[PDB]
Amino acid sequence: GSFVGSIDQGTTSSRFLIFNGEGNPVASHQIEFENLYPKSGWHEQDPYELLNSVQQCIDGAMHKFASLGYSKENIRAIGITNQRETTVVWDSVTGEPLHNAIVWPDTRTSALVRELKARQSADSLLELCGLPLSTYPSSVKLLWLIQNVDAVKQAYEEGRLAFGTVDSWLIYKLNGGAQAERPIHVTDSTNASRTMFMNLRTLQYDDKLLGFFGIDRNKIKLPKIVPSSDPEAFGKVATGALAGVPIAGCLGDQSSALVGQCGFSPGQAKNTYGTGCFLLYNVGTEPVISKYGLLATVAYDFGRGRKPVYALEGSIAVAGAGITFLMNNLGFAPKPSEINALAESVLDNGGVVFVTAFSGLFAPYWIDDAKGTLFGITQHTTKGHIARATLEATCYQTRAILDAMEKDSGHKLESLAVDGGLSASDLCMQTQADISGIPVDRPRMRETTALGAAIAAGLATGVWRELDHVKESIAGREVFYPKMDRKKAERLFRKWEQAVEMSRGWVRE
Amino acid sequence: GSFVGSIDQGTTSSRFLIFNGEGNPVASHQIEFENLYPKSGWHEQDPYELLNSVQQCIDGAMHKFASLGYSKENIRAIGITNQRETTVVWDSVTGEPLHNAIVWPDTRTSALVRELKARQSADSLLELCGLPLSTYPSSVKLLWLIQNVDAVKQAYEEGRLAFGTVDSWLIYKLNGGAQAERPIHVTDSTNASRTMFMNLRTLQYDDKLLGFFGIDRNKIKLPKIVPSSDPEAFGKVATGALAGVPIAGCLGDQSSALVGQCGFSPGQAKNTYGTGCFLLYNVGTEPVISKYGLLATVAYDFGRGRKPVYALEGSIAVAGAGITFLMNNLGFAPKPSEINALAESVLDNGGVVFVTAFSGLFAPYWIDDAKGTLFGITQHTTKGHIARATLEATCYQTRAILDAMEKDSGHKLESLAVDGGLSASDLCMQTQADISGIPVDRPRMRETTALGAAIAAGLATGVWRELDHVKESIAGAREVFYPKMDRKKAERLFRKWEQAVEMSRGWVRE
Repeated sequence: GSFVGSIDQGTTSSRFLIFNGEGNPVASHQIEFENLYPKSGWHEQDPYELLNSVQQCIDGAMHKFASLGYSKENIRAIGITNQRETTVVWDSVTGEPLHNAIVWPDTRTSALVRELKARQSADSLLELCGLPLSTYPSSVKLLWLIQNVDAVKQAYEEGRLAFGTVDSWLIYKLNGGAQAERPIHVTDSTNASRTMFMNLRTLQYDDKLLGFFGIDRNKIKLPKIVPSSDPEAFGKVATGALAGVPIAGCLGDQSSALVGQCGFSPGQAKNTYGTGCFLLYNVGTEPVISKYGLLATVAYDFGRGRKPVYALEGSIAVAGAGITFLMNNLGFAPKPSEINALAESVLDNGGVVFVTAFSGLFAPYWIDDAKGTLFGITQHTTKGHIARATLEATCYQTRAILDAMEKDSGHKLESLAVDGGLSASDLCMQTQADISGIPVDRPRMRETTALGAAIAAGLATGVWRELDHVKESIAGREVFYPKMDRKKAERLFRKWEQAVEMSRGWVRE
Repeated sequence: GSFVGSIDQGTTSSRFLIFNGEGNPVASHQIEFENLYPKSGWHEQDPYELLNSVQQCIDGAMHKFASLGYSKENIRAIGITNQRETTVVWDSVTGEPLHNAIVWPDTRTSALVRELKARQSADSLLELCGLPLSTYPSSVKLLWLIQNVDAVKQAYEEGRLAFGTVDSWLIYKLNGGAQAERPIHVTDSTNASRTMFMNLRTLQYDDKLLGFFGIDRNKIKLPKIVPSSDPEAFGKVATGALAGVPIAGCLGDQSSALVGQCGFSPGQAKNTYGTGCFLLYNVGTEPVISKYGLLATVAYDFGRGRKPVYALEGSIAVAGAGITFLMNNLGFAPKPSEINALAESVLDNGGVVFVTAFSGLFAPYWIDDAKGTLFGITQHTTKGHIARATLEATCYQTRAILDAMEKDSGHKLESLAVDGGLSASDLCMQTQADISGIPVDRPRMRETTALGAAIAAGLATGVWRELDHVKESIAGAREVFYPKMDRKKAERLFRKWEQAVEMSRGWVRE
């Protein structure tokens, strides 16, 4: 086959895309599924809601694939990319879930996180797995379920509990789950580096990480850790429109976006804009443990005599959310297109600085007692100035994270690719280039995340032979270049840093 | 004669009102006049623009007075109240102005005040006149004119330069000016305490004050300082619809407001809401020199048989301006009415605090390197919350100033009366009561400033015999807002305000 498919299983969305050898999607289908919020801070999904949405997107895309004269014979393989950390538990014997998936934003584990941080050896986990303790990793979600949901506890104690991130669950069921010969219970190194069970350097489950959380290896069934690109580890789709088509790629969704942007060299970074931001920074074959609260994770692992590549990761809470705040909360304008117009309406920020720390500031500032704080207001401040400061806020924090990634890794920032929500704003992307002093590359093929999984599967099956082949095949309103004098750029950043400094201490108990 | 007229000459508008014995206006007329802004920071008025606007208001109001069947035969006297500091210079022989009036917000004296602040003896001015050096007092404006307007240079050196605040210019001209027999060149104690020429304790021109600025008393003609209520010192209207009616009252406008609210006892205070705020605090018969940058001024001086009364004054730059900012700059709503509505749409400030320091903060903070700074924003913050915070900002600053006046004077806060612009917001004033822990009196008759000058003229001429007669006559939407909030919540919200203020200083760099 000449085409490659890509399952993109998201937090709010599932979709299937079929790419050609030049990385362009020829057929696609997207479905918004149900998310469940039982309590405040609780976030759950029916595991079958994830699967069935994927399956319908597969069917939907292949009907339009048929309308252009192709069949599953034309697809050489498919890759999977998925929301990370989201924790799924099922019965190893039946393959049926024992509880709804706990989605990555779920906060029901705070108390447990507090307890675990006080435990002995909690100091050592960052160095082992790349991540600190928080509500996010799958380790604490799974531990919570074992201690609070009893169908899970007894499954565990009886040796029939299976754990999986959403990739593992989808691969397991798409291969036929329990009912099938050679059942596939696997996860790729990227997804696996998000749990806190995997030694980041060896890419193997570590007994000291598993021991810290109290999960017994020979009682629970963990997914075998395999490369993100492999022609046989992931099995094949058992039934349906893709019956018999191999799965050959598997990547956590943020890693997939880095791959889709061809960020294959150290110093190459990406930012995905949504309600917030996820930033990843290729740091090469050698892992880096951050000194500024960045996450150390696997960028991609392509097996074939390939040394796995690592990344540093940072996040921003308020990006697109800031635009939503200007539209709905303040009534500046009803659509984001017009917020950008307001920002372009004025020459500069009018001295305005908006520290958008709605829920505090994360890496590298780590300021939890700040709230949204707007500086520089006068009688002559207008909506346009505030709109600019809102866009500038994300670029300032983006630079702050990229700068921290530079000092941690010692690899000079070489490029920044962007995709999703705010990346469409020409003004803010230009501002990012100006502030950071680096070109901002924005592809007009907008399905970068899905493209990453296609590349992984395509490499496993020879659609592309090397990453150099990938970049030039994919290569064949796209790049913003620094145009601001660097003195003005440093001035603007220093008053950002200052606004931040004055924002700390606002929330007193 | 049983009615009393009032000339209210303001910064943008003049007005003439006729009050009855109970303090209600029976006829009124207002005219917006022309203000000139030649340079950035320069504010001028044609002195005849203010005189004729007054004359037109008099004509307009008297026609309405005639519609009710009355004439000047029914008006016992009139009083004047005026924008303060606004400086007028005219020629002593001809009575015509030698330059445009420099109005109080004018900033052309920045340089001159910078040098004067560096002159030795400058440290002594506040203790003598109650004011510090700044762009506002008449002293720096007059000195500037003599040093930069050669027509006034020559008039001074020729001994034919006359100086006057707006009150003295109007009284002078309404009496006949140069041509009249018994020409009147006077100013009341309040307007005179805004000059920096007057010793505040003696209410006499002081040679040390005049000497500091280089003004020679035997070469310029200074207006004779007279009481704010006097049956003869102000003369009479020479011409027109009120020909022959005596002038018997004269008060600086913010002093007039305090009088109109009947703030005659120590601890009684008033706030006048406009684009900003003007607060005066009655401190009794002996002046108080502030330790918090407040101004020591004459509250009112009702002449023979009465000891002059003094006051502490503070100001807030942004009050109604904050509501304008929400409507025009942010598009929250097109009318002030509906900004209140949004603020009432929410239960509280949502954790929001708006340090409305667009031009820094004045008394008691004195922070020049802050700007407008909004705190406590989240995804759940709404226009209503920010509206509340904007109203609350004026209440927090109002309390801050009243707190300073208490510590300066040692007189417990007894009363707070309110008038003008933002005082119409039921929510803003209820909040003021909550934050300050005292009832807030809001009169239904909303021409409080003009009534102050009527009271002075009425007292001078026996329309009212004593100040308790005044209080009794006058006190005879809502009127009074009482504290509803628990004291602890009020202190918590103030300390949050103080915190926000403290975190906004240092924004501007130099």
